[PDB]
Amino acid sequence: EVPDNPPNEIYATAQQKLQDGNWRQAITQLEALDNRYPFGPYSQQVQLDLIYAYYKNADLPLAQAAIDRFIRLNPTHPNIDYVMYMRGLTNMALDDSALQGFFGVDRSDRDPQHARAAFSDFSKLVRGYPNSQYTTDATKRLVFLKDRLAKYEYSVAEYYTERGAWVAVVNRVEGMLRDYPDTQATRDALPLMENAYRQMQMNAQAEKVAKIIAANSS
Amino acid sequence: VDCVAAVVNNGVVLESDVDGLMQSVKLNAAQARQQLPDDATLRHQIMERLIMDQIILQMGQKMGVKISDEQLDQAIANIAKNTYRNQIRKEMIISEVRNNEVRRRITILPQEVESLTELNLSHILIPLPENPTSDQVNEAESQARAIVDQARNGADFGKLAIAHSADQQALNGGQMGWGRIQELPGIFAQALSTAKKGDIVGPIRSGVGFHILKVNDLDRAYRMLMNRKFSEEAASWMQEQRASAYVKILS
Amino acid sequence: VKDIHFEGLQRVAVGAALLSMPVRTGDTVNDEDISNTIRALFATGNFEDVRVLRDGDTLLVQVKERPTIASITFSGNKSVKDDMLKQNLEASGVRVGESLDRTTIADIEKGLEDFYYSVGKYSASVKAVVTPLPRNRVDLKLVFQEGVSAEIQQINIVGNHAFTTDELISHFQLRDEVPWWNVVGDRKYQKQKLAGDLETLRSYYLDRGYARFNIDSTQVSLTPDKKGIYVT
Amino acid sequence: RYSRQVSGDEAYLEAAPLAELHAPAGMILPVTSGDYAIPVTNGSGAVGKALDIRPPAQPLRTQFTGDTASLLENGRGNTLWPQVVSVLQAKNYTITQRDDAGQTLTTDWVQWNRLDEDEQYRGRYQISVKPQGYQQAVTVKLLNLEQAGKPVADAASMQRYSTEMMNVISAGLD
Amino acid sequence: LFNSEEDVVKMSPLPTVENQFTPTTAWSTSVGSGIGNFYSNLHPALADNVVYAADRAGLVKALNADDGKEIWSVSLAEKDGWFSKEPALLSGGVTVSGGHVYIGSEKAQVYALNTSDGTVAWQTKVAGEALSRPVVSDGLVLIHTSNGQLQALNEADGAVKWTVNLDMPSLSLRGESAPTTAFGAAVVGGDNGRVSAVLMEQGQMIWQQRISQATGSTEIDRLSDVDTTPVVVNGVVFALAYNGNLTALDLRSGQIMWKRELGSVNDFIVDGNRIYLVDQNDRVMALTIDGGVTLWTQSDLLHRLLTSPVLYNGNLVVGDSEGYLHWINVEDGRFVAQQKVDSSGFQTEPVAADGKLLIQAKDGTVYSIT
Repeated sequence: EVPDNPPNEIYATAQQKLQDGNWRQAITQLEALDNRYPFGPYSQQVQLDLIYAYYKNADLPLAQAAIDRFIRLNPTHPNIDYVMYMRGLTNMALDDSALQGFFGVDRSDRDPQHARAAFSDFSKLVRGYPNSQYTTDATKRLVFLKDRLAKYEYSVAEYYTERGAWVAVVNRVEGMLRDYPDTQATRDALPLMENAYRQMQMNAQAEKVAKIIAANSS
Repeated sequence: VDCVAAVVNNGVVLESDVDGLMQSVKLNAAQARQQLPDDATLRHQIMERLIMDQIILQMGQKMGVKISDEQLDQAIANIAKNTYRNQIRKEMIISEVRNNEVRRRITILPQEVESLTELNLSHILIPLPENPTSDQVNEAESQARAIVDQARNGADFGKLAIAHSADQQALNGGQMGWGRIQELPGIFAQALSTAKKGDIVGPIRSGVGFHILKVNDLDRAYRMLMNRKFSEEAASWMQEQRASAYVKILS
Repeated sequence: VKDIHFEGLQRVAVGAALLSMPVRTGDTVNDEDISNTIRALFATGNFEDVRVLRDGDTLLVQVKERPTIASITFSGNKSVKDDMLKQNLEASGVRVGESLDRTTIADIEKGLEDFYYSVGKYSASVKAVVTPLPRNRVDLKLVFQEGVSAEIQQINIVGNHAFTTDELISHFQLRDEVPWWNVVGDRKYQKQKLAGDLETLRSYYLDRGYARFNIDSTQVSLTPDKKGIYVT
Repeated sequence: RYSRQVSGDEAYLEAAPLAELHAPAGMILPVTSGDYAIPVTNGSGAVGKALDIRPPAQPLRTQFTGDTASLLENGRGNTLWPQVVSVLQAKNYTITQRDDAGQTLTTDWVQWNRLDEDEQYRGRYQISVKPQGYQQAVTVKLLNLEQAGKPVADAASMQRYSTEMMNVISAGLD
Repeated sequence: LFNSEEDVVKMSPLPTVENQFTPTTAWSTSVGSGIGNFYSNLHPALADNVVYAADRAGLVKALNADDGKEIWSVSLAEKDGWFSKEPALLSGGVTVSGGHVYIGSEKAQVYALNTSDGTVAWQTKVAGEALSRPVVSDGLVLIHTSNGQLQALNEADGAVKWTVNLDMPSLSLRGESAPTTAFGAAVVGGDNGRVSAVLMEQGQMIWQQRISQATGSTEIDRLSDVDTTPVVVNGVVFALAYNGNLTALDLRSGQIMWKRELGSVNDFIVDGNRIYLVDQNDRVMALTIDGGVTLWTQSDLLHRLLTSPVLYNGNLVVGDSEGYLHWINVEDGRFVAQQKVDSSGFQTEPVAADGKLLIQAKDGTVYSIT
């Protein structure tokens, strides 16, 4: 298929096809020259290009594989902040269906396992590299993820209120308080806690949570 | 133009070394009155000698613990009555590993299980591999018959010994000095019974190859047996080592 | 020394080539020294043919470059997958993109023979084909010959005075014979199936109150033909 | 465009700020795990579609420390400057205003980078003054203000690109 | 049927015939069916001008020599088990002693029969399934089972006089080794790779020697078991392993003299000073006994699945899986004749007790070659 050509022109056509925007043959030639010469000086830049290519075409599992490979081979590459940011970005964008956003139903109570991992990745980036090019975007996205997780937690607690399993709702809102005592979801869910304590007539703490709610009413 | 004459595993077979070998053998023949054979197959014989030297050198030089040199100086001083000195040491280190490795392979029982004159004789070896790859034994027998007949007819001996032999002593005519009937391999009792000084002795069958023997002349038991034993097991070991090797001609 | 330069350095760093050999510039040149440095050229083994040639003008050295693998293919592997063979050669330091060690070819072949030793193909032969490529590269053809694999001749349970042998063999997984009118399985012995079959047999006796029953031993025997397998 | 921006979703920018929960008198708030804890950092980061999601250009003596392009051990380092002049006269066909040779200081003019990606022509001037740092005759480029589309924009990402154009070519031929 | 699913294996071509003198089949007398594609050592016996043979089915034939006359036959199949028609499954090579015959089965039962009448002497249970031919000596008989237990049975009536335990590795070959007797001592080779000399009449083991190569390139295969029958002559014992070490030593617990890297499972023949054998990979080698050095080697045929060679009237004779039978000159390994005698094939070792040669066809009947 693709002839064994010097790395010079194969990389040159890689760059110019990528600049064109055609991505199928772009990833094809990138993987070809990556397999052929896993020793050249291109390797760092080849893989940094290939991760971007996999992300843009939405081949996300393969992007995650390649990004794990890259992190493994050079854990202290001088410009690893970009690849960590891309890790977080792919992981977050994998949590979209592109049809429930058409109809406007909010995916705040679906499977929140990709959101958590994206949060961990963004947090790791902001911890390690607070002086790089990807700080403010990371903070904004990370706030968004925190609010989404809070929304999911409130969804589960609200359902257990409808069912009437008050120990479960007590524990869930307590976990809310310990883990996300900063979002709007917990502020809305405190009344569920007071209702729960009033249900089993453990009201002695119901007035305590009543003060908790009332103090920050405004 | 000291190029590489052959490809031999890791090392190389060069041209200056074969030049030195030819020079040494020819000057020794000039001194020792040995006939100077025509350099038609002498080139290839010296090349084969150097190739087997390199292979036996790779098997053992990388291992063992070299050798001292003051004893070499003393020995060469006794034998008297920086290019030259280089080959003097290599033949000791190559024989050291050779002398050692052959002893490791062969085990010795006490001599008393074996119960209890000196003759000059030459030897010629026809290299036959583990199995006749090209049925060499078929031609080997024809060549052996022809050469033993020519030995009877009255041809000179240095030429015949040099011609197409294979062992290390072959360069100097293959003479083994003085041996008695019990230092020679266990296959020549009948040959020494049916021999005389200067007459024909038929070629003998063996795994390594046929052997042409010409009668050039006419505590102890341990060396009595050790000589002949050493002979056969060293010959078999060198043949096997050569066979399991990768050598490519370059020219 | 006036001028030094090497041929065939398509991939070779000149610095390494000069640093490996002893003489660099400004030393006496005679036959023994040049021969010694020629030997030192092959010291790394990264060459296939380097030589010195007689000239009255300065110095010149001829060098031939070791080929580097471009690809590997495994034609003839009917019953196995190419990717596992690729991993096997990966482990053996025969990763694609390395100098083709012609010395090791027999070892590579023998290692693949030991690889088929696992599956059960014992009379197999593997051959290597070396195709040079432009830029002085090499491609490898791995020709596999899986001749005939092991076959179970007969399963022989010995020592029993309650159940016939066939009534017991009928409920194993491995078979010694199959009906001529039906093709649903083969006699392909596997090391794992033995333990499962022994468990099955132990259950078969012990479920009907043969509590003391136990295995004396098991025996797997190969005929010196690599086609017959006997089990006792 | 689909070339230099994040995926099309942009609804996270309007994220409601976090209002920390006050503790009423007489009781306190439970312990925080800290697994989901947000730190504070410096701003001035491109957000939304403004952020340039494009793999960085690794130079291929290849100095990559920002504007630092001081490539230096070859004893023929002087002739590299006319060898660079070969790149100027030919190759890019660019020229230098004050190209000293004995001082080995070349003032190459502003170029015009345009390689797809809807990229406005970029005018980058470098200080091609050749030093002798830690080696034989070194060569250096020290960039300055770069015009591009705007009057002059000197974002951190673009500076890596502008230096790269010369870094790729100069290492490419010389 | 499955041979079509697989590509044909490689086999060496047949050499030239040049049949200098042509013997023929003296008589094609029939002995039941053959053993077929089952690996067993069930060669017939020559005794006082009659022959004794058997088949896996259980039929046992006593036949007149010099002609294909069938003196009598006995159906020794199982007639008392679960169905009274069970397969006899006989594998142990026949043995003759006095007027009695000993036969072994792959069913842990050894059968003694009385000659000249077809009468059954007795039956005996032996540990493990018997595969090695019985050896009779000193009013006793010895059997090597494929379980690791050498066993002795009283000749007169049959009784477990003693046993000796042997070690067995996991994936050994067939434990088909027949011990030989000398001066009250029985010498044998087990599948462990170590030969053993044992004092008779109590089971006291005398000495054991290790005869094997290194651990090989791997653990898979590279088997080191010994099954060929050790040969004692001039008070000297020869043994030979699978990968192989030609181990010759002195009978009086004496130690090895020399070792060589040759292995086989087919028996060798020692005559005068010469050793003659066919090894694994089926090459035929002749050596000496003073030092055991190789005299000559022949590999014209390779992997042809030969038999144990047998001397005959001055030259060696070897069978083939194809049914070819080759005469090898004592000197030079030159051929003498190639006999396409049977199409079924030759598997079991021959017998040359007298000037008459008898050989069993693996899937057919016995044949007498002149």
